[PDB]
Amino acid sequence: AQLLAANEQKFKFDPLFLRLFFRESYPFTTEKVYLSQIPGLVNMALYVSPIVSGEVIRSRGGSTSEFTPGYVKPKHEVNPQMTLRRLPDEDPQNLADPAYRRRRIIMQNMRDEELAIAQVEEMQAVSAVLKGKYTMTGEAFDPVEVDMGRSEENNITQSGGTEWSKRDKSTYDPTDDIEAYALNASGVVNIIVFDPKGWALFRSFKAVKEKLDTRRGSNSELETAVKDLGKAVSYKGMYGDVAIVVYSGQYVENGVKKNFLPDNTMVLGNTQARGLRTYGCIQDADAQREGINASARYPKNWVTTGDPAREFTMIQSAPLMLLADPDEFVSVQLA
Amino acid sequence: AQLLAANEQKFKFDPLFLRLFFRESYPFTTEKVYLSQIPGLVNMALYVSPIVSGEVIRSRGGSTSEFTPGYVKPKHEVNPQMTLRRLPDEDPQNLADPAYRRRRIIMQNMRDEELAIAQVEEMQAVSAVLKGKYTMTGEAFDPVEVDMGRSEENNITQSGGTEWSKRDKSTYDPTDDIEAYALNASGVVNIIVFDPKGWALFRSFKAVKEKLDTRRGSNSELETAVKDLGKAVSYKGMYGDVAIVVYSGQYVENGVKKNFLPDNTMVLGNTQARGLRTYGCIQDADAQREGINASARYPKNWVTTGDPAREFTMIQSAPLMLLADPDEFVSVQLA
Amino acid sequence: AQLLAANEQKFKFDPLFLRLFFRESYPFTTEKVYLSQIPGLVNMALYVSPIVSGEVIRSRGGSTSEFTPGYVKPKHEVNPQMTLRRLPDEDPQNLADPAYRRRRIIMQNMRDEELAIAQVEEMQAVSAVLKGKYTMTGEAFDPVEVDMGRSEENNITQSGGTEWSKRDKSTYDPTDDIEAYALNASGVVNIIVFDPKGWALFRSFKAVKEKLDTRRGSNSELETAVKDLGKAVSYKGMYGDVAIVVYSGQYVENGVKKNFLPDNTMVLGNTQARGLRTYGCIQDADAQREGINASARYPKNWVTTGDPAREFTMIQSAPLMLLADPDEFVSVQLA
Amino acid sequence: AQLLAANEQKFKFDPLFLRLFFRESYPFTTEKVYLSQIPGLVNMALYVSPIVSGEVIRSRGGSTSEFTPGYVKPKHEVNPQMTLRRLPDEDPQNLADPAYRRRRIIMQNMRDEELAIAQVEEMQAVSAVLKGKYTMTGEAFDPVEVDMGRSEENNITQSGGTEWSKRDKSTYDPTDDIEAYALNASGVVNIIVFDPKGWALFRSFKAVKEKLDTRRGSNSELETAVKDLGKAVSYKGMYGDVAIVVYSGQYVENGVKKNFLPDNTMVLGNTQARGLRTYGCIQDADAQREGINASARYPKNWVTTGDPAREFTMIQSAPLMLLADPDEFVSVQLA
Repeated sequence: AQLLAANEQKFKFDPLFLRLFFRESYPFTTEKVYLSQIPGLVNMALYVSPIVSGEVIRSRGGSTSEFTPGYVKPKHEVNPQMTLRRLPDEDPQNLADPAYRRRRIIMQNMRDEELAIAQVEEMQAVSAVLKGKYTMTGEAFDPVEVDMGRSEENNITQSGGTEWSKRDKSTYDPTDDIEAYALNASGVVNIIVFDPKGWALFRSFKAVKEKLDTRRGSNSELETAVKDLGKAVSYKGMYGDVAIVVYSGQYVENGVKKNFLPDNTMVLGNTQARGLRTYGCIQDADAQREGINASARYPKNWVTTGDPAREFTMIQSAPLMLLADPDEFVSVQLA
Repeated sequence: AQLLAANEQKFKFDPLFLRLFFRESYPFTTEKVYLSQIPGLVNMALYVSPIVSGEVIRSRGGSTSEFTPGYVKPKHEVNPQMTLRRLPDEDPQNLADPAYRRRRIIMQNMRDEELAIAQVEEMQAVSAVLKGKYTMTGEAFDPVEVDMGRSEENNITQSGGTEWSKRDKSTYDPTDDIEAYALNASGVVNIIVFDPKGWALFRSFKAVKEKLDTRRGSNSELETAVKDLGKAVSYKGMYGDVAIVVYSGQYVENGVKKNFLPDNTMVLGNTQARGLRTYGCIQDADAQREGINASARYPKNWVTTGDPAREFTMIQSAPLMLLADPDEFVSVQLA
Repeated sequence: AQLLAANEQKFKFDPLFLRLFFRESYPFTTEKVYLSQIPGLVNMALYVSPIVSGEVIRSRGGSTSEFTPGYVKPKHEVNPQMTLRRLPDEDPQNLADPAYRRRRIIMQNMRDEELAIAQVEEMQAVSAVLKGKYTMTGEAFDPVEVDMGRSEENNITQSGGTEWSKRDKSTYDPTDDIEAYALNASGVVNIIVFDPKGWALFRSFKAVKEKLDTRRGSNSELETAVKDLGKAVSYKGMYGDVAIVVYSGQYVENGVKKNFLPDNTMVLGNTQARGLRTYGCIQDADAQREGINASARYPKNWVTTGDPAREFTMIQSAPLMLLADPDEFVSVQLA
Repeated sequence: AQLLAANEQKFKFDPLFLRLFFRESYPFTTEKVYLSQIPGLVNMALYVSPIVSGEVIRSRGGSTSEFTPGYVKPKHEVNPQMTLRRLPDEDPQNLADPAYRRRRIIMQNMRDEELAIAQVEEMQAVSAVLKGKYTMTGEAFDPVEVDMGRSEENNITQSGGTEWSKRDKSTYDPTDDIEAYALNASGVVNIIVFDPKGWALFRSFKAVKEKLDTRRGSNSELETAVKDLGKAVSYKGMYGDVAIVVYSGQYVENGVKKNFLPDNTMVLGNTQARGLRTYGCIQDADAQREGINASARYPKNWVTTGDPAREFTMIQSAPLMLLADPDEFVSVQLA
């Protein structure tokens, strides 16, 4: 089999949601997840007298600090009969050799599984911060639930009483509503991510159009993040002070492609949230043997024999995408 | 006779279907096509507990997996009498040289080849997503049928009771019908590309002409494909949760021109639908001598004697365009 | 006289009707034009057996292929007695040199004369696409008609029925007319070039002025060439998916300026429509000595004797501007 | 322990007040602070005939001097159970070394307290321009009052018969009121920074927005100073010759957050009001041995034994934020 040095990818293609909010990462050197080792938040400076005395600042993790990592393994085989993807500038001559055949099919595999698992971290992250509730299920795996701690005030539903659809599209101005929903944000909002369907009814108001900024985009280096993964990510401009973005992310279910977000559901928050990327240990003999259990991903390959006389490649991971303050976002359930 | 390295075209102008749905390309080293050897989709990551070895991710093959490749292979003469388009001020002195003249004309002939063989791919693709049913038959070749796997739910007719022509252009709203049609689409729908005439009656609906968003700065990099194929693709604007495109493309048979699409039709579809570009082996006696059996196209310069004492240039290929999920679209014929 | 190589102009300033639609040039070595010699159209494909050899495909499509090239030859004398535009700070004493001044005026004489033949090409193009016929008559030259093949269903007059004049400029939407004239286009329309006063009444329409996307630097790249020769061409901007421009240039007759277009006229065209820049031959024995019988423009310098005791400079060329499709554009007589 | 020179911070993160009002800094070489040692302001010329030497100008400044600064001092442990944040593209090979990990942890700590220290002089300035009174209290602190010399008209609250909340939200013009507030400013008013909840009331008047120039780019230098504080500060627009800022930064007490400003409050001043940044001696026996008694901050690292057997990192300073003219700002408590 190919050795562990066969990890030559160094590509950062996380679709817009591991990049805007959870920029950091905290691998663990323990099987569970403890918030005690999390640095947490800074505190005051505590006015005190001169050198007469002095006391130590000690940072707690709160009360609940136990979590179960979302450990998972995708498996692939290296059957040297699979049809190779017709990449451009690819000579069939140096493809006839089975040596290149194998080393390319294994790598194409490698990519498709981190793509799948990356879809998975994004799915769990959006599940966590879409309403503050979060869950962990799967066949051949015990069901697990996790409470982020979101306040009831940050899950407003538009359907109740005053919707957005049955108002006048020419006079009803949504600045009042967006400000009334951004006041209870525990922080000034600057990212106003929309959904492909919900954006239409929001933009339908003509009062929106004129005030909208569209001159090339003038927010920040966020444009660089947007134009890279521009397929499911669309950028319009400025709402006068804040960024207007529509996310149309997709994930592959058993056999159906499904949107990342429910249609008429909006997210409101900051561009600099504090989001956790905790990981569990790599519960296997070899990684412990090289002591690399504290990592995001683990590739490894072998040839197993006897009943399955075939060769297999694994990726192991254990995410628990987490947010420090669930209340720096509000979920608008539009209708 | 000129060598096999006379294939310098680098023209990537597939007309709107190989580039939007059929981004996935696959040659074979075998005569026929075997559906089992396509890697297929990648499922989510389905979760497993870290106590048991996981389940092997395998591409599940369908009931029918063996079809007949679409061998098509035209040629042309290279009589050094053909006129030349005047390249701008590249030393017209060499135009007198027949050696440079034939060398110039061969690229033009091969470009004619490429544009001619592009059309068979797109007429196969349009048949695929208009019916999921495909017939490849012609003179000096046996009839061939490919049943892609479409269901009847994706071929509903506007003539089934109430028709848009048999409605009111002023008060009736066709949107509800649009979501009704997209219901049995087996996934996300964001392109409902119309016919050149099939939209003129659609736009007559009053609700349409304000609900459509004709403003620029539209959905995504999608519109760049419009700037490439600017001869037959118009982008009418945004319809909310879906884009609107009108395609007036035409293919040219022996002497006359014909539209690709019927007069009143539309398709319920996704921009992420995966399309297969499988290519059969080059059944050329020479080709096997160089191990070039696996490719997309195949040129050759050759000299004929005795009865047709001229020399020719040849292009051979075998497109058998296929779709992963035929039922991802819904073909509504309008009335 | 001067060397024949003294032709250093290379400052192509074709007035937007040779750089928009007539990018393709086709000089001949035959004194007449043979339209069947131009490649033109080539048909789709055939389904052939992989074994039996396919038949050669020929290049037909043109039946009438005979026309008379547009020969014109202006000329000028070189007497060193004119008044010269004193360029900034280059000639302290060089103005005294007769040869230097002679070469300067010869260069200036050329720079002056190419404008005349540019005007001829421009009127050829506009006479082609404003009414679909062509007439070619000049004193000391025979009259001759050129038939493009334009159908009358591209020469609709707005006066027919209810024109824009007896129409509301605040409530009525002229777009309905726009598609009411764009259906018979044989290709997607994105050029709607207007006349100054013709667009003036068009601009009066309200629906235009809220739909007129005037924002500069549009996604269209035609304006990159527009600012070059902007002396007589404006750029209105976008009208959704289409590009609106106004042209108001004038050709100089023997003593005055004259607008190319009749006041109330407008056009419908596609951004990449194919137009022919075919040129006739140089029926000059002196030119034919060097085998320059196939060229674009031909200079000459030579000293006259006996009756007009002077020195002359010849510029001779035979443009016979043609189109791939005569009915592709639609010319509507505004009202 | 670590050397004192290990002070690799180089970060300028002053929260909107030390970076705009208190640019000048004046450390003290004595334990207490004497206000009378500020440089002060200078008279006109003392016009004099050029025959006799004049009197020497001496600037003293203020009368009261005997103030005493607060002596906060954060101290922290470096217990190597710290789960290090996984730096991107960092090799886990260095993760093995305890020394590298310890150095990383201490550098993370230094940032931790440098965020912990900025807040105290932040609300020092907040209290400075809120009423001009400054009370500093706390356990083991001997609370001290500080009188900056403010008048009462600098603290007018809108509490009369008519308030911004209980009048017309359409016809009332807030200008006359804002100049009524800014007339007694002892200078040109330039900053009208808002508390977001108060701004919610302010923007309710439309007469704001038909004159609100919220163009991107405040003055081309304010954004050069405020973009770094992307979490707490926001810039609205121009009210003509003046700027509008909304600040919602929060200082966190032992367990919860709290906003710096009182909710329905706003303040008026100028961008050039000079503010003192006086600091005091660092009463560290080591500091006297290294001659650094006069400084802003002081790092330290040492290894204790026996009772708290650990090793600790230490910071201590003496902030007594001051403004030259307390009356240069007026505080309106909105209602």
